[PDB]
Amino acid sequence: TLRPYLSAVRATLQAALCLENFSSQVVERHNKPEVEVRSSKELLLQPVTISRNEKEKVLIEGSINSVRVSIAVKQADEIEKILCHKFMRFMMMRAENFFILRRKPVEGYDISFLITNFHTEQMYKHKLVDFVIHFMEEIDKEISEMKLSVNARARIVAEEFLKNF
Amino acid sequence: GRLPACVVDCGTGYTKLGYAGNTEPQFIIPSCIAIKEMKGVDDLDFFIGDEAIEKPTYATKWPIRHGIVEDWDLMERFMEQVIFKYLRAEPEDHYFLLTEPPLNTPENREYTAEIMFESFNVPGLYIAVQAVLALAASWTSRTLTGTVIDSGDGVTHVIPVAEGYVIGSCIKHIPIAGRDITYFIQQLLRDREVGIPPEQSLETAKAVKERYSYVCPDLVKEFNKYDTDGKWIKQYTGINAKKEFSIDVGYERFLGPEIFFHPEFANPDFTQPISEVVDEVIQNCPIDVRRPLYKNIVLSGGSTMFRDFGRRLQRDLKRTVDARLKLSEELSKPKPIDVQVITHHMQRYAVWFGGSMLASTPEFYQVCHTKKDYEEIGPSICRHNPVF
Amino acid sequence: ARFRKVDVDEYDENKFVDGEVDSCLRQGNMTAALQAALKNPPINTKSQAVKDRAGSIVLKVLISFKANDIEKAVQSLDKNGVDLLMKYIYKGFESPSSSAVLLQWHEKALAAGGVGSIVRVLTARKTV
Amino acid sequence: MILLEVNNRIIEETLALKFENAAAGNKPEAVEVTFADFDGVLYHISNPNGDKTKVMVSISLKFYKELQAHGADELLKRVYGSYLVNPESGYNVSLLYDLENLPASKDSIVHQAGMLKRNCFASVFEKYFQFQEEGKEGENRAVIHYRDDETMYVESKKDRVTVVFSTVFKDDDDVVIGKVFMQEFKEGRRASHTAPQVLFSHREPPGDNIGYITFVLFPRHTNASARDNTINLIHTFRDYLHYHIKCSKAYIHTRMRAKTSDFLKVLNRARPD
Amino acid sequence: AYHSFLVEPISCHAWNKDRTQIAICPNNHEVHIYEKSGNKWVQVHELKEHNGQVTGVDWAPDSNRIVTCGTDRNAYVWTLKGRTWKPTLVILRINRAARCVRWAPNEKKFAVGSGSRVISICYFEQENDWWVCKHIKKPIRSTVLSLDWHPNSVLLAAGSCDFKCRIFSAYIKEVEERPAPTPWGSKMPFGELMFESSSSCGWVHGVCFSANGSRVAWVSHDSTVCLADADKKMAVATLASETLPLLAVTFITESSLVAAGHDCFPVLFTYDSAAGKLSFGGRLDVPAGLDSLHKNSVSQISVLSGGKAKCSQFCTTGMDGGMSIWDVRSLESALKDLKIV
Amino acid sequence: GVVVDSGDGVTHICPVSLPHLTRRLDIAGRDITRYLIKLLLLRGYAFNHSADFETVRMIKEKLCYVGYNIEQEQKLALETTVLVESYTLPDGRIIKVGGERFEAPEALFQPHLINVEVGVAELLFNTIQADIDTRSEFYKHIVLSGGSTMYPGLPSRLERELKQLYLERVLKGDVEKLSKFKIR
Amino acid sequence: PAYHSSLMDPDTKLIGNMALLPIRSQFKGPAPRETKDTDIVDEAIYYFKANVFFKNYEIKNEADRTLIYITLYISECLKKLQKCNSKSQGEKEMYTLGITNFPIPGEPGFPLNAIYAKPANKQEDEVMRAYLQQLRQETGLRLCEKVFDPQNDKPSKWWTCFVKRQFMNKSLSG
Ligand SMILES: Nc1ncnc2c1ncn2[C@@H]1O[C@H](COP(=O)(O)OP(=O)(O)O)[C@@H](O)[C@H]1O
Ligand SMILES: Nc1ncnc2c1ncn2[C@@H]1O[C@H](COP(=O)(O)OP(=O)(O)O)[C@@H](O)[C@H]1O
Ligand SMILES: [Ca+2]
Repeated sequence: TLRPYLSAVRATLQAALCLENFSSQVVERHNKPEVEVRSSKELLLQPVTISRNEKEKVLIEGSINSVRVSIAVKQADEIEKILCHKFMRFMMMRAENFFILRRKPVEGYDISFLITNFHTEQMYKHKLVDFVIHFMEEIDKEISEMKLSVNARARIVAEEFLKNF
Repeated sequence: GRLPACVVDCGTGYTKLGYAGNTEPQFIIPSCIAIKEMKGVDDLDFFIGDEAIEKPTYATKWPIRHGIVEDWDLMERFMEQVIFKYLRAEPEDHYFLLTEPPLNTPENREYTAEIMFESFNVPGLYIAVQAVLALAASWTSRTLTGTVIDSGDGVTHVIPVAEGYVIGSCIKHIPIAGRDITYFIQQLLRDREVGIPPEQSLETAKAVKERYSYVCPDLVKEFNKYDTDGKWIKQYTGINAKKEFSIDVGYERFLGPEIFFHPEFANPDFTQPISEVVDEVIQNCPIDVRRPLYKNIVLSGGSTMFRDFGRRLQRDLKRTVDARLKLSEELSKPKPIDVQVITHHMQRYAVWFGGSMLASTPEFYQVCHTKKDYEEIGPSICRHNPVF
Repeated sequence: ARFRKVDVDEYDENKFVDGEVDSCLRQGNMTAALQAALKNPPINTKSQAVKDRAGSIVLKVLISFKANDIEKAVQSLDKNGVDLLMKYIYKGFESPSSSAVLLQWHEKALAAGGVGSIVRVLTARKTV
Repeated sequence: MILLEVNNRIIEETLALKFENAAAGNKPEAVEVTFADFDGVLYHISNPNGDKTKVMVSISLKFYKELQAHGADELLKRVYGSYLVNPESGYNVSLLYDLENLPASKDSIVHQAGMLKRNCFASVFEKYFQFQEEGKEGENRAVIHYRDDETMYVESKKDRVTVVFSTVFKDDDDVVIGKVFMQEFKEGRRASHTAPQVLFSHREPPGDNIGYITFVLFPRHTNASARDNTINLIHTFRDYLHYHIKCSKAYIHTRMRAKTSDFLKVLNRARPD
Repeated sequence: AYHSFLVEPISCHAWNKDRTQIAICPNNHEVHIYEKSGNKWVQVHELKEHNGQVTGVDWAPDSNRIVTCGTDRNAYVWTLKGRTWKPTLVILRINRAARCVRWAPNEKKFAVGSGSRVISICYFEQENDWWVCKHIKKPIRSTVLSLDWHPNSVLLAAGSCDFKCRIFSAYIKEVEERPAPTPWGSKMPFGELMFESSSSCGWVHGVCFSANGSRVAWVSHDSTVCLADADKKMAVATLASETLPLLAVTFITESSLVAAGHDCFPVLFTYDSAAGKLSFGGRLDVPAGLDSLHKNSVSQISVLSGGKAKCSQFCTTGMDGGMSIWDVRSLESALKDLKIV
Repeated sequence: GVVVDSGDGVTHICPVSLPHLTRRLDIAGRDITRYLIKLLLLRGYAFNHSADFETVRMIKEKLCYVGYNIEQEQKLALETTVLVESYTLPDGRIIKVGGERFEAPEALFQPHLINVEVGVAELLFNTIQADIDTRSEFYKHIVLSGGSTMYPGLPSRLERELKQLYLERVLKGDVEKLSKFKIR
Repeated sequence: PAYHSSLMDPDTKLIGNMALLPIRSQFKGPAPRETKDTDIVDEAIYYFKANVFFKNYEIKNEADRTLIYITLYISECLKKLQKCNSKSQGEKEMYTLGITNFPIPGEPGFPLNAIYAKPANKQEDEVMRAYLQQLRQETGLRLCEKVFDPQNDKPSKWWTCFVKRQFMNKSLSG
């Protein structure tokens, strides 16, 4: 059920990343990501969701010049839950070097993206659609690696101590 | 609290660490970590300080490059042992005072905080600017305004400080530091003394630099004293790693620190005499702050320790500055300028000393960003650290 | 502050303002059930009630489907049909319980209706 | 470094420098050092009355009366002897070395000085290991508050000795990484059957952030020949655990630093250049 | 035939009468004019004046005049005086960025659409020696994205973000006179709403009038192309695409449209006058990880020669900073299945 | 008509002229640059108020602007990194500026921010509110003058502020519509 | 900084642009006799150890040009001296070395022709030539009672250490 989901997510990130520059209609000489300020109802598309199951899903919000993407990551148990939360927080702090990350997640999600017309301008939008998918994949992996890395040391550290008594 | 804060000055060649209130550091170790070169617990397999310098089965790394942290995975582990192996402090029980190099970015301060609050759970943190601490350390000889000539092993800085804050736009780097004075004395020796174990060339050199070198007022008159009353030539003896080799120590004694004033001697691309560099920096600062900056030229660093270093520097800076005032009067009556170079006992570790003194006061706990604030506002709070 | 807590923009005049299935189904004639459900969609009703009511009937038919029977069905609908379907598929995605089969229906409709069947879901002002 | 050391490096290097210069017949340096150790331990080395020929080492443990109701003084006296002196105001134990009166091998007293804190704890264990070695049962359980909000309970029985730690994990996440290490301890015997038995219990004794750890020591651990070592480990455990939980997160970082890095390479390959 | 001027978007473009020079805004506040020397392109000019990003460029063929509008809310009519162009400020009387501008075929006026939800019709008065403008507001409720003049220089089709395509009357009596009746209507006072589409979805990114102006077509974000016939009662023929939105469109014959956009390649659409139905017979670009000539969204398209009745060549500029020249005939060969009309 | 003129030293508001109704604001060009420096500090950038003034002023002039709805602008800076712009200092170093691009100029509407005791918005309102035969003509003839008025979005801000003030101190309910006035 | 010559009188004669200064010498040459106890060869040899480390030398007097010449020549001597076994052996090699024909201002092989004026006519050339050979011998000799220790066969290591260093990075053998 993984590839089916990532296929349905990809195609929606395809339709959604069709942006263009757009000067503010509300404010003089201003320019803002419409999906964020929502000050002009007609410029906002229909929010849509693509869910894999009752837990993992994605929210794609589009506007004439910006797309906001919110991923709900898989957290099988407590250990993954905190590892995930510590990993997303970690990247969000670096959102400035990540240029397409939202400093905070949309309430209800684990991570969020803010892709503006400027990004799709200086980055092959198809390659960006690949990133979001590449991303969703890699986080589930890295979380699994961290998980095993914790246990891998919990064992050595528990044997190292008991072997000495 | 009943427990003192932790104070850490991570220099590029030496890290001064200890508890606050103490006049001296509890440890001063080479800023290096040795590693294997990860599954299980390989990350925990490392050593630091001298222990890490020559581990047969390990590679020596130096995280702190040019004063700025180049490797954050390494700089974090170094902290792991600094805390659990040397200070033996439970980081969750002590506030920590870390130093930072001038021009260190805000992002970096956030990385440092991330490490301290996320990995070790410290209750409070304060990232102090080295130059300022160096100034407060001088109160030992008050104000936070003055010129701070800092020199260690990597390179030297001339940092103008106005009321607790550095004048970023007016700093200047000088391509001469401890490391250079050693390489120079090393050549001097290679061309005159025989019997010095190639693989112990630098070893010997550094020994002479700290043990015998000093700064003289005039070269010819110095060169003369030696050639005359050759009660100036000292002998040094070490062990060939196992027979003994003996050498005479001469000219290098005053020729080493000399390169600071006459850079062109060792360095081909730099020539400005430190005395001038200070002059230039103060000149580039606000007309209204210069005199003050001139009255409080403070030294800080293992490479300022040399005998008379402050006397020669001050003398040279007066000649430069006075001569300048002469041309004006001539050209046309400017009140003379008081150039004073302050030197105290706490100089070798001036920065850590200040951090140690300052972290014992109560106002320290008031300016520290607390863990709670870290959690409720985010790592940004560590971008600015109230000077006091 | 006070006088600022009021949103003058809200009042700015230059703003913008806009059984049968159970039969064929309970008889195994799946395809007919589909089209049957895709009929007169509540596209214009104010009540979420009825809107949600419809997608349920529609949803109830996508579940009652046999993996291999999907494509055939999809390909029996005109383009405007794949489109309304596609809108319903996304409706489904907002009620996990099914989400594995909708990922299939999706995949079929995407092959028939094209990525623009989606574009049209995103841009619809009057929707299911 | 996987196991935490037991000796305190500052006491050892401070004292070592003093003794060296003493033996070299050099004029003594005044000394004044305030430092800490784990579990809110506060030390103070100094020259009593400004007498530079005298170096005092003092340790202050908020939970000292407790260790004192369990053999503390008697043990300390046996260990240090004449070095022991009346505790300096604000401290519980004080060692005093006379720079003009050290032994031929300064390394035995130095090592022991470096273990002042370990030696303050030792007696509570030696006491009970002795209860089991003699059969004395029904003896009251020792209660040490080695921390403001953490406690250690010692008990002896017919065949074993049990130590329980009531430790706390401030960070809600640390409780989770903790549970991992703990589970692996509970299973340590699948690799050393003669090793001590470890039991765990969360939020509940045998708060969401309180956990109970239990080590069961059989005669092969608490006997005269193993006694000392067993103590070096057991009394440091609580800091061992918390040390590895933190180091653990430090590893999770280098991982995230590496991952994040990679992501930013992919994203910049998206650039038309 | 592709050429890259820069890797950053080419907001807009215009060609002189001979198709000898081209005016482009490189995602800049400026307008660089280029020209061909043998087979290379040389920057022969630079128009620095706007203080925002130039959103539209139009070049009056005969009176060799260039007009530009920007986000600085301004608009300048550029005149050639020897070896340099001179910018003349035109007041649009708006408080939002301008978005597009086009000279009427008679070159006596020019229209500017903007974020002020209004079109500004401008013409020069040789009595007061300056440019004045009149607005067309109702019923526009949002930003005006695109414009195209009818061959009569009165009717103007306008596309905007309120999801509509409209044809207004931009009749100025002080610069032209009573437009002969059209199939679009008889009464044509200033600003008169002659036609408005009925769709409520997708921003009309592009609009276009047929060679004779009896048909107007538009491409929307709801990923569809449309055409209305003044001869068939303004009967609109829609066609839904299975691909991404089209941003630009133009007729190349009376019954054919050529459009491009977010898919990054030009497609062909034909109109069945009889059946009153549109048909996609497109994709003219038959072969970064793209198989199209442009590596990003194509935002503009223009007829290079042949007019809109029998176009022989057309141009495309997009967000990849590239401009393309297409030979209608060279495409008909390379594709033995292609239609056209 | 009324003339709002904010330069480097002080900001004026002049009905037209009539000395009696004129008013001056103690916050203009330098005040903002100054406030900017203070902000770039809590950010981690140490700019000496004397030595780097000229520099920071160029920053202000290039990246600073007037937020329309501050609540809106604050969320942007806190939740996303779209406001962030890089600025290169003379010594080569590069710094980043975001939320402070609009916080600095905000002082014109909120003087207390820079510890000055109503804000050019409320000042303009009052100036006019206090001839009735000339009010409507003023409101529809406000002209900005000065270097410190070239902030992107400034006009829009005034208009929103005045509208908020008009609805509260002249009415209470919604009868705005006819409340016409363009600050062109 | 670098040490300058203070033997420049208002009445001093110049062979070229160098300063034709008096010297305590018995060797023959255009060298004016000297009354004062310190001659230019003195000054050169006094400041040599401090000047050789310099890379930049500002010329203030034509006297400096003479100082510089001697200073650079000393380096050429030490090259020789280094490799000999007795004060006497040294004095020999020095007459010889001071006799060899080194390049003068204006010739390829002479460093600093950008700071040394060339002899304007054949006479000057012959005069400058003899002066520059005079200096060379008065220095080379006078330089032997310095380099050797009262314990002969000893080229004082405190003089043989500058053999690899070049004043202003210039060599007369360059
Ligand atoms: N007595 C001394 N005289 C001159 N240099 C010294 C002396 N003692 C130490 N040094 C030099 O000081 C430098 C280290 O000083 P330090 O303040 O630690 O600099 P840093 O913090 O960058 O490592 C080394 O070059 C060391 O050789
Ligand atoms: N584009 C701009 N946006 C905001 N402030 C600006 C801008 N340009 C200039 N300023 C500021 O406006 C002031 C200069 O305006 P000016 O009319 O010259 O004042 P004055 O006549 O008193 O010198 C300075 O504070 C300058 O930094
Ligand atoms: Ca330092």
